[PDB]
Amino acid sequence: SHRKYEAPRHGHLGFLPRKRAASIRARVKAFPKDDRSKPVALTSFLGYKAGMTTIVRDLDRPGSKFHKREVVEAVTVVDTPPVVVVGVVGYVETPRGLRSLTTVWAEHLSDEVKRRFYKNWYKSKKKAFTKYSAKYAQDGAGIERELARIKKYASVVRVLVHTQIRKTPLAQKKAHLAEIQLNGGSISEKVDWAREHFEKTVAVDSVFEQNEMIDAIAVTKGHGFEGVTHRWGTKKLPRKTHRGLRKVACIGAWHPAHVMWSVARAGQRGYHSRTSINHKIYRVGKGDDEANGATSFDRTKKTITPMGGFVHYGEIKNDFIMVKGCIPGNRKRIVTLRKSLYTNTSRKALEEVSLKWIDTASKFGKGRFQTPAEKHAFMGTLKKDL
Amino acid sequence: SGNGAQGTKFRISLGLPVGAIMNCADNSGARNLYIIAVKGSGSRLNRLPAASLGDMVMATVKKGKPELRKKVMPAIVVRQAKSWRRRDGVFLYFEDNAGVIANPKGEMKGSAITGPVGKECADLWPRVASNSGVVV
Amino acid sequence: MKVEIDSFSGAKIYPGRGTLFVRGDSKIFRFQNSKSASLFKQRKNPRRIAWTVLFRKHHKKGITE
RNA sequence: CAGUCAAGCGUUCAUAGCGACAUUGCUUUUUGAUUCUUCGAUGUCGGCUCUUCCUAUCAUACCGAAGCAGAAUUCGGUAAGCGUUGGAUUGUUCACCCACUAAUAGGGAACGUGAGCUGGGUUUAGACCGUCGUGAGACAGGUUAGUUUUACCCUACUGAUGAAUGUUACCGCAAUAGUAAUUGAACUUAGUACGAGAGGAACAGUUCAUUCGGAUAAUUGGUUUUUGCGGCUGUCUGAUCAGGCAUUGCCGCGAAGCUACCAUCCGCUGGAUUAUGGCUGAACGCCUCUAAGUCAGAAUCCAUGCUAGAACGCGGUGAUUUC
RNA sequence: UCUUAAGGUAGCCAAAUGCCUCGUCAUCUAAUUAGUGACGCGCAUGAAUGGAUUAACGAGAUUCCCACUGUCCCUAUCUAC
RNA sequence: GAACAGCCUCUAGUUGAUAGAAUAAUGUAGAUAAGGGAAGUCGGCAAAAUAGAUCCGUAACUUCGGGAUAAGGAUUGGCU
Repeated sequence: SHRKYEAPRHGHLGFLPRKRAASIRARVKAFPKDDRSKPVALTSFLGYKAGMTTIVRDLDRPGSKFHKREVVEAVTVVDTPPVVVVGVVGYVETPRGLRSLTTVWAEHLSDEVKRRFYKNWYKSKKKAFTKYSAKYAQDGAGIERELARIKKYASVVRVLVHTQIRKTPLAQKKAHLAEIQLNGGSISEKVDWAREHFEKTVAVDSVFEQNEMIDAIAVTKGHGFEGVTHRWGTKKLPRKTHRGLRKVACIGAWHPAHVMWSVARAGQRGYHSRTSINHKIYRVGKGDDEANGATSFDRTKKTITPMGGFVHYGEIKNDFIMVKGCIPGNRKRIVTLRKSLYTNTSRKALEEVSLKWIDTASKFGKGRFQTPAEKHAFMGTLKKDL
Repeated sequence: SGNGAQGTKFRISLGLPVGAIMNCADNSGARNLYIIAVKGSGSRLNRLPAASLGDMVMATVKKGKPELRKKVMPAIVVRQAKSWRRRDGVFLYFEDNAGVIANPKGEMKGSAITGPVGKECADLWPRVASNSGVVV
Repeated sequence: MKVEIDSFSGAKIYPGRGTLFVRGDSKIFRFQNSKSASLFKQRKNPRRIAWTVLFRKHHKKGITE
């Protein structure tokens, strides 16, 4: 018979299987649509989620009942040292999809990227790309021919980049390597851009800009095996329940004589690849200066890094991006920032954002001060201060 | 409530589900208002309709002069006592939950407010603001 | 934005941080955090709580400012 | 539950909406009829929980017809994509009220679902009452108290490894499978269109909000074995200092971690179509949206997106074992 | 008038006893097949097959109110095994 | 401390219960939780709240014996 009272199903059927991601780094599933008129440009960047913080900004929403007033927003700060492009691969369109034709790497490969290629790096001969550089290490030995192959074929061109895990405060020492599509100019222009940018850094201030909606691709925080109540949000069974109440009572009817795929079951929670869209860049800042967290109103010389550093992460002395809201994945995790797949106005994507003040108080407790100078001024002299 | 609701309100954290008794902040002769339903509430199984600050609810007088008792009247919540977050990030709360009797349009039966009134409720209902002394 | 003074501990309250309480007397009390809020609701005197600015002023402590 | 015919009702104006007499069916959500399976047992009502399916569509999308003026409404088409609530009483299915709402539509899945729960009722043994019996006792008559057992096996499902295309590593493709967003209010349009007046709509717009979903912990709130700091009681360590014990002794704060529509962020646009309205245009020298051809067009479908990645589907790339 | 041996008296009642029945009126609630009070042509109450009442008492059976609370909105977190 | 209550200790006795590895889901036992306060449920089932002692005060009804710790309130430490 029918349910006595109707109710929406628990959970989303388009996000299963709720299994662990194939890798810690979440790849961009779909790159933005190619346009040949626009100049060759990276469609993505690789950053490291540093943490979260608070900003104050004047809301400019012409028509809201509370417009032109200060608002407090939560932002995510990601540490984005300039990604080193080395290598470029080509993709020919076939009745079977995009097929990789060839990949051409550069002369010098970084120790971090070779560590990425290795597993037991310390007990190894470090023999990687040696004969590749021997094929290379000339002016026109054999790499220009592969370049010509990618020009004559390979309707899609994807550059290969790796992160600066040494520049970031992580204890990883192993670079993250990914592909970024070039969505400008002809195939010849894409290959020329890739070759000129071979073996060098690309900056996120050049990739993205302020007041832009982007997509964060990341693997969510892992939570291990989980029951139905927190995995899917099902009801808790009453107090007087034999052999357990954190369970789904009925897992199926008599017929079909099988547990159905749509029934909520206990299993792995978290550590899923996710692509969140429409995240507004609130700031693209650099660490080659102080006053990163300083605005035109606060004008107090301070970096983005809170007092005592970002909790569990450290310092952001590199280039960084603060986007609005939350993004998938926890701190110390590699995230992929992709350009938006569509152009929407919505009176929310074109809204120019001018920050007033960025919360730099300690996140390691109920921090009261934003700078050590302010803390010292408030507290006066202490016993430890001579 | 339609014609009487002057504008929209941002999401205020719900703190008064059905069955809650709040103080009566006007001089209509009622002492407490018991919430039986909330206008504009959604439909989810097992979920109680919950009132927030500035919300219009259906209420009954459980303590007060007998003319208001044993019948249903519209009411407006003026104090929540459950912390809610404003746009400027401030989490504020009151000492008690309190509301005022009113007609379906929004006109109060009383002529004065005893105590403070939330800014959201005052902005939603001008007459409540007019009869309110302190608006926070 | 503007900073505030905790109604109990006398500390600058930055936007987003802290909480606000409205008594029946329509008096605004801004608390920097749950510690100050809990002390105030327990009705402890700031002049007798040792780490409060009111205590320091009452005891003439830190007069170098 | 749905058709057909049309005597009539609809202020003259059969079928806008109904429709007598009659008649044709469909339906296995009613109750009968039957006794085919089960009496070396298929756990029996209701509720809770959870998933899916049907359409005979209550609401939402787009339309056609009114005795459609406007505003509500009524009839019907595509249409099950998406929702269909909170309670008083009753064990209740069903009911009947209070309300909210866009709506509070009808059903199936062994009258879905007891090794999922509960046991209120039926449905053993105790007991009371009323009637019936001379009695023992009977009563789909009322009342009260009345053990709800087992999964570690196989499969199904949820996750997790894993041998074997020379090994190993990195970066990928995408067959297939799934898929998701939903509804309302307010301001303007506008006291305008319409209307004798009462009354009184739609917006291409702007701001919010129910409902659902995926994340996240900057902030707020919650949690405390941080037994981190402090306080307190009883006792013990001769006194202090410092501690032990009291299922974590109790109390106040309490970081970190986890977590809450109790907090915050985010949730895409293109094509092809149904109904329907049209173009050209015959059959049928006229007419005709149709016969050929063709335009627009739905919450529909398929893609763009999103999740998994075939462990027997693949590509490119680095290295590939001196005594 | 029929009629029995007498024809239910005092009391009580939709009562643990009333089928119809969720009886009718009032109250309790916003809403009550529940509860209480009242009414009795009472299917089929009733006087030691004891009737009515009753202070105190009850791990007896129902209703309401105050307090209180994770029973619930709507779940979250901690410890030991 | 009112107490062969509970809690700690002296004499005496034992240190016996298969062990090891920071513990996932669901359990068993023990607990907290913002706002609401029975809206849950057949039903306040289970938990919570109350609680000792000294003062103040204590209703209907009653078989005058009770009800009664009715209901409600206030104090409680240490030191001299």
